[PDB]
Amino acid sequence: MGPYRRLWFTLIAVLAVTFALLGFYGGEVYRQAPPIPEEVASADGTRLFGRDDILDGQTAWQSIGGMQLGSIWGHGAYQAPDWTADWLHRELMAWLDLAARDAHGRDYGQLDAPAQAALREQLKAEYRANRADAAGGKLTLSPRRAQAVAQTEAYYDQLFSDAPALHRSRENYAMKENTLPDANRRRQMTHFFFWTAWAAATEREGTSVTYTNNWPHEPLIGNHPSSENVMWSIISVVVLLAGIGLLIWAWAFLRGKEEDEPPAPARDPLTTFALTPSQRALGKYLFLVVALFGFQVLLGGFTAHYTVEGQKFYGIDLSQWFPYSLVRTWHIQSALFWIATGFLAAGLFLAPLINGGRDPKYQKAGVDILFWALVLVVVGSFAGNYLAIAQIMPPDLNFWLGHQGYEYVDLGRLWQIGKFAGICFWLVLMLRGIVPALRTPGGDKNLLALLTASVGAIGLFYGAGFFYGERTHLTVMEYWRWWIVHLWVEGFFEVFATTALAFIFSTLGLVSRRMATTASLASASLFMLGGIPGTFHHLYFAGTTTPVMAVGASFSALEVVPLIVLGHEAWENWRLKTRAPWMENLKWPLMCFVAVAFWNMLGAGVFGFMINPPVSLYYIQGLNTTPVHAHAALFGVYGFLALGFTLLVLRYIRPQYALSPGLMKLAFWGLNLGLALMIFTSLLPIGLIQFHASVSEGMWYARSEAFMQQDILKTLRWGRTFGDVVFLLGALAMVVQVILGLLSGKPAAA
Amino acid sequence: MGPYRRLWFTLIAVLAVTFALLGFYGGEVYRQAPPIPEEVASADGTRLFGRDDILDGQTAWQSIGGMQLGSIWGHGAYQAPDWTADWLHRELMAWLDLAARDAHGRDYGQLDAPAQAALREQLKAEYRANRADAAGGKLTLSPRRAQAVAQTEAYYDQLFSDAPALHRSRENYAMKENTLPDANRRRQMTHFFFWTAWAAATEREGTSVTYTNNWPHEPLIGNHPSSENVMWSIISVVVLLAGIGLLIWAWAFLRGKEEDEPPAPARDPLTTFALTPSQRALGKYLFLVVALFGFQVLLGGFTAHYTVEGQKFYGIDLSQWFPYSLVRTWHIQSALFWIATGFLAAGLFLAPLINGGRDPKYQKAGVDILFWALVLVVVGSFAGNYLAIAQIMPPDLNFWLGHQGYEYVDLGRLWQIGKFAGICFWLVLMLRGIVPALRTPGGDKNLLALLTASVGAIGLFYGAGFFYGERTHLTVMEYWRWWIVHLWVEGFFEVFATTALAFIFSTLGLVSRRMATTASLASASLFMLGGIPGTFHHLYFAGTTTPVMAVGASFSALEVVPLIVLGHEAWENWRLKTRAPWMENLKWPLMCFVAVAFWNMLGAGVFGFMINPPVSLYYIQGLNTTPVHAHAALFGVYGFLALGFTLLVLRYIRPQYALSPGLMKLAFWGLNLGLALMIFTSLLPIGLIQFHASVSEGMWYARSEAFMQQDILKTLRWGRTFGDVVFLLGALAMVVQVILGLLSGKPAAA
Ligand code: HEM
Ligand code: HEM
Ligand code: HEM
Ligand code: HEM
Ligand SMILES: CCCCCCCCCCS[C@@H]1O[C@H](CO)[C@@H](O[C@H]2O[C@H](CO)[C@@H](O)[C@H](O)[C@H]2O)[C@H](O)[C@H]1O
Ligand SMILES: CCCCCCCCCCS[C@@H]1O[C@H](CO)[C@@H](O[C@H]2O[C@H](CO)[C@@H](O)[C@H](O)[C@H]2O)[C@H](O)[C@H]1O
Ligand SMILES: COC1=C(OC)C(=O)C(CC=C(C)C)=C(C)C1=O
Ligand SMILES: COC1=C(OC)C(=O)C(CC=C(C)C)=C(C)C1=O
Ligand SMILES: [Ca+2]
Ligand SMILES: [Ca+2]
Ligand SMILES: [Fe+3]
Ligand SMILES: [Fe+3]
Repeated sequence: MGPYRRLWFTLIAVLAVTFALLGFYGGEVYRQAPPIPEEVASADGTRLFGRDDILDGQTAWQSIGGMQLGSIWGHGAYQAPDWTADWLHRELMAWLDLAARDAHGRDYGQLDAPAQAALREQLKAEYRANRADAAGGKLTLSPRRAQAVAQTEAYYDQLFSDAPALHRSRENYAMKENTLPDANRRRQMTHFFFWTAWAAATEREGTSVTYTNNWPHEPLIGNHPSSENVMWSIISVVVLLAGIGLLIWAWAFLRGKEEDEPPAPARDPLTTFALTPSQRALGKYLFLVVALFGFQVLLGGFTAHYTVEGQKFYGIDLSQWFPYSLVRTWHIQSALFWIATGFLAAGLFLAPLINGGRDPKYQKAGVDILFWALVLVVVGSFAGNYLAIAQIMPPDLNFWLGHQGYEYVDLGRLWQIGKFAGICFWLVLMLRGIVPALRTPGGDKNLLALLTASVGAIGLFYGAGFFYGERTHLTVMEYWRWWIVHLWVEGFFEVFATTALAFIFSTLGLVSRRMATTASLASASLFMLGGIPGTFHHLYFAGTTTPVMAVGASFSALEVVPLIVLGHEAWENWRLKTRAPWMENLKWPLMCFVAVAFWNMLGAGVFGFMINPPVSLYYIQGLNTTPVHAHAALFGVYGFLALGFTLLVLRYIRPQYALSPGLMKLAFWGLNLGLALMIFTSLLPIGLIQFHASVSEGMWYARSEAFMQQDILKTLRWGRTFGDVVFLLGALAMVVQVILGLLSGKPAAA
Repeated sequence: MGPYRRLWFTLIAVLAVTFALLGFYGGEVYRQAPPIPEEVASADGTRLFGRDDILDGQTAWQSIGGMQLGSIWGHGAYQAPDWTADWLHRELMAWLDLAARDAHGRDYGQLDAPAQAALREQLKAEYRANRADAAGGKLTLSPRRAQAVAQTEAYYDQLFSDAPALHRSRENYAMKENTLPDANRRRQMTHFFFWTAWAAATEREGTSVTYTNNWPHEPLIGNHPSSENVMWSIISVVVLLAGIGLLIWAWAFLRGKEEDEPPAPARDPLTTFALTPSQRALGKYLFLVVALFGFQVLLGGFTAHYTVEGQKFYGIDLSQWFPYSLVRTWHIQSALFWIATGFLAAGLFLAPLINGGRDPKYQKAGVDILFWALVLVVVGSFAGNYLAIAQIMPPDLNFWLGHQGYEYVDLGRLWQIGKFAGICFWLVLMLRGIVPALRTPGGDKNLLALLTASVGAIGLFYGAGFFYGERTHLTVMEYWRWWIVHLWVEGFFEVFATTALAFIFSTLGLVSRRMATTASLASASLFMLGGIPGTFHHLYFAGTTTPVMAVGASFSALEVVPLIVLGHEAWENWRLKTRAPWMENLKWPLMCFVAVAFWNMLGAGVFGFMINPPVSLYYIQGLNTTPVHAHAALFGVYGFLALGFTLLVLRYIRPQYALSPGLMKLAFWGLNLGLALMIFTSLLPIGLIQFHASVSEGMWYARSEAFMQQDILKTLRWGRTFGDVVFLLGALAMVVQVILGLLSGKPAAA
């Protein structure tokens, strides 16, 4: 250790305290998870279904793409409805039509507002009070509810079949015809849908708050944000602004003038080390990064196609094979794979450069095995998803081989274990290069310690996804899944990137190593403080209680703090272009890392915070504001990191290859301005129109085909094409650029 | 001009565009102001009251302290209810009791939720649809409403009298017994109360939105934030975070390295110029600053006393003479006077130092006349308010001599003209010192131009308060009043301060003058951009339409941007302590200006933004979050500025007088930590408990005696005493310190 004990003990302290909050409120997530009533029975006494049928329905839902086909509890895809909200609304409306007929022999819609208000009050009384027995033993539905449920089951049985009545709906929902062709599976699935709506609509014992924290916004049962949601929402903003103001104050006042900026080396240091065999073995990883990235981008276009034409594509019904659910899955899964691969490549490039520019024994071996391991996992998983969504996949294999139905962990459990083994194997290849450099009785090993930590965090924190299986409770799946998607990606990828950059720039002699170790420990602490408990900003409405929402709100506020100030970091890293004339070769990677800062600030920070205070998210969860954020944050940050890192590794593994300034201006500006156009001209306007709808009418309405198929939204969804094309141009330029680079040095190992 | 053309044209552009938005949406504020129906009649045809009675009631309300005694449309004092919300709730509940009796011969409270829901639906139908005729000609009340109104009039007739039934309420409301002793005036006043509740509860023609933008939160008539409110609220946060992120990005990338830091002079430059006669004439202004400040602080304690014991003070009923309404008025009015005087003194100290350390002819004259002019205005206004609140003041003199009843412009119109004439006269004394320095055919006159602009902005933008008279529509009063309180204080005082500091530090040779002119033009643009349209964040619910709320929300978001980054500015100004050994003499003033930055960030920025997005404010307007902000922002920023400036002028006009490091550590830390304790241990917890109540039940409930008199709130109101005392200690230390200073070397503290 040495001059960074404080920054270390602060990181450890942040980790300790944060994983306390995450792990403790993890016990409260498990405990307060909406019961799955062993038995759902009508009051008349007839057994409707039970746990096993709700869970069987979870698996059927999984098998069809789960969260890749609309949403549950506001998690998943956005073209189909939130099934919970849609179900809730359809069941409550069915109930109200039965209520209204019983009491007035007119339908609810036919009644005067006062009759309607009284019905709504009886609906609310019934639905909100409809807890299962103690031990979540038996849920009795009133016969009206049992009936509402029966006729809501009927509706979804038709929607998820080939039933021509609901063809327009499937088109509008980018559902393939016969999404879920087994009638039993569809029935079971409706049980699952029921259960989520039920949870959504049932107050927790001795609360005014549903198991989903009154999610979704369903005025009919007085699902409105809790007052606590509203509390923590205001607190989050204060936490955020306090946090920024104090961070800037701390930084302004606790820098200490800063010193030690030696002249940059004469020669790029990283060009002094000869490419190890395992470093030249990364061309194919760079290929895979751009291949998957280009694939991914096309899959977004394919996905985006279905949001404007749910089924045909020049009159061939592509949805039979490549439905929205599949291409959305692939779109997301491919994003992860190519981003991960960028990072994995970045790391593997560094590993042998960390043990003094020499390969650990069998590092080229491992770098080639790891590569095919990843391609296997990608092809297998993708095939698995195809087969899951095609409904070829035996239901009882679906979760292993098919589609977990959980967004970002969609790949079958087998492939997920493959991916984990891959990433663990990469942990070994990294540590093969980093352990010697740690065990060498030498100088400042603190950046490298932070890196090996980062590397082990990547290495192992993807195994958080094995704490849920197929029939695990959504709330528990949700808990663990957001370890992966939020903690492992948005946290441990960040720190590994930031640490690997700090390490590269320090190694390049652009930054002292003190300045790097210090910068990257302080960053670690900054990101992890908000990051780690910020996992909960995904679990507000996932069957979780208000504490989870408090932690999530407040700590997600803290997570924005370091993002919003990234203007300064960005400039610090961009400054490095001028430190040495050879930094012109790292121009583009450096432009990426500035785009990372930019999008971290805007995408992750601004658009993450837009949707983060429970009260905002309460309404906008599962609206187009998420994909705004998701695009801006995942691509803008980790995509540009991965590409930046791609271009960096390319700079070194094709050291004579000069990037085309034109191609890279197109690649870089196409991506940046494509991404801004997608967000600002399509996704964000839509998310806001939907936010309006969600707030005005309810979540069901914001997600509803009638609403989603209105002309403004059709035009805004069509207008996405501009940004999508500007972006595909950029992505194409980037893909070509890297391909040309790779083809400029042995075209037959890529 | 010269190297600052861009920064100038940007300031002019910001001013142009901003005063466009303010002046344009000012036409929309006038046009969309809730009608005052010429006639209010029962449907049965009986004339209840009219315009003249509502306006007469406005004057009666004014006469009793207006906004210094609870709130109208969430503007005013917080110990009494919001009368609009309280009235609305009492009338709607009365209506519901009449409804419930008509239909069920039980009271609303006695009915089942469904009956209650149906009644609420009929209430909502009636109240929301209850527009006046076209031309705001006649408002017909349903006889039930006419009755609800009659029995709500009765309640307030009793509350505002000596009626022993409502004694506990008056105590809880810090209302004096016989607050409004004329029965007619009270009746008229209830008409006014009615009208505000009516506006609050009536949808605008062809909207779902009341004249007050559904304010207050009154679930009974589906007064909930508009979807637009909710829209602009999310946009504001995005505008804010985008704004910070981009500002930091712009700053990070568009600084240009920065150069020209000459060695600080050897001798304090300002000690080289001999004190002009008009500068020594400022001791008494410094006295008045601390006298009013100490008075003000005691008045806060007196005010705070009434929030825990509405009437007695060791068993003598002080409320007969010095009721909460009076001492709150004085508390606020004194704040303005001593803060203004700080600035006016600061300016007058600079005036002769700007025309080369020599007094314009008759500057000592003017500085003495201006002083007694201010003391006259302070004593007269204060006497006026006493007499208004005592109800001695003839009602028809009340608005001229008494109490305008509008917060921060409470002083009678005469005194307000006095204050304006004073500030205009100060404009002349400033320009007496600044015009020569501008007309001298010389070098860089751009800071001094920005200063003379700032000075003219102070000089004239207080005359915005003469665009409303006594019987002016609240919405129009509100429009103009917030020019004064928000624009003139929170905008033109800021820029004058910042410019006068830039000017002082530049004159001291601590900053280039380029760096000053540049810093202070960029600041001007930054503050004015958000500041000026941010006036509207006061008018969201004041009878204004959604555009006003959009502008207000978005531009108030922009106004936070420069505040949150002030950590950096603060450090830049604090840096100056080290530039010259003689800056030890300006240590404390510099500590003030850092406290200004701190509180600008936290008080104005964090706590201003806490309460700023229409959706937050919708619920928290008139809750203890405002006084948190108001204390932290007005004292923390302008109070410390004024005191900073006080200590600075003291440093020079008592140039041999050394400040007591102990006294000033107590003064400074007592104020800072007193202010933090007041906010964090009392006001903020309360505001949040009330926010909870406001969101859960409605504004009426959050402001209601039952709620406000709960034990937690009693304890939190009592616990204020800690911070109040720590603060009074600080203030006392500061007052003594300045007194001792003034009493040193020829004692001149008039
Ligand atoms: C032309 C480029 C792109 C297009 C047209 C596109 C389109 C889409 C579409 C249509 C969706 C689904 C919205 C829905 O659920 O109905 C989506 C989701 C997503 N896209 Fe993209 N995409 C593009 C690029 C990218 C890139 C480059 C990344 C990351 C590398 C990415 C990551 C994602 C993610 C993570 C989701 C899931 C978002 C969420 O659930 O909020 N996309 N995209
Ligand atoms: C680079 C950093 C980040 C990345 C890569 C990232 C990525 C994502 C992605 C892909 C999603 C969509 C997840 C889903 O479909 O269910 C998401 C959702 C979300 N993110 Fe981020 N994020 C980042 C930072 C942040 C920050 C800083 C915040 C808030 C402070 C935040 C808050 C959220 C919230 C609240 C959601 C949920 C939206 C919803 O449930 O519909 N994220 N994030
Ligand atoms: C010991 C010090 C202080 C105490 C105990 C105190 C107390 C109070 C109280 C009790 C209120 C009225 C809350 C209500 O409406 O019921 C109030 C309002 C106010 N105080 Fe103070 N005060 C203090 C210091 C100051 C100082 C130093 C300033 C400015 C120089 C100031 C400015 C104000 C303002 C502007 C209001 C009106 C606030 C609003 O309506 O939101 N106070 N104060
Ligand atoms: C130093 C700068 C500022 C000062 C001196 C200041 C002062 C005040 C004062 C004294 C109040 C209470 C007014 C009243 O009683 O009706 C107030 C209210 C308010 N301020 Fe500020 N303020 C400042 C900056 C800001 C900022 C930066 C924001 C938001 C971006 C803001 C937003 C508000 C809002 C929304 C209210 C209304 C609260 C309510 O109506 O109950 N202010 N300000
Ligand atoms: C500052 C951060 C900004 C983001 C966080 C703000 C989140 C917004 C809070 C939403 S309040 C929401 O508004 C709703 C309507 O606008 C209101 O709900 C009601 O209103 C309907 C009128 O259309 C009414 O018919 C329904 O009974 C009901 O849905 C209510 O304000 C709440 O749901
Ligand atoms: C960033 C800061 C955000 C500030 C804006 C705050 C957001 C306001 C949205 C709250 S919606 C509002 O909440 C109220 C309760 O919290 C709701 O109350 C209602 O339903 C509740 C039972 O479900 C209960 O309180 C009452 O029975 C009933 O009046 C209210 O209708 C709802 O719109
Ligand atoms: C409007 O929906 C869309 C398509 O189908 C109609 C596309 O094919 C395309 C074409 C471009 C790509 C990225 C495949 C885009 C952009 C798209 O979003
Ligand atoms: C001592 O008791 C109290 C008062 O009178 C009842 C106050 O004046 C005040 C104000 C504080 C001072 C300086 C006594 C508060 C808050 C209080 O609790
Ligand atoms: Ca999703
Ligand atoms: Ca007030
Ligand atoms: Fe997240
Ligand atoms: Fe304001």
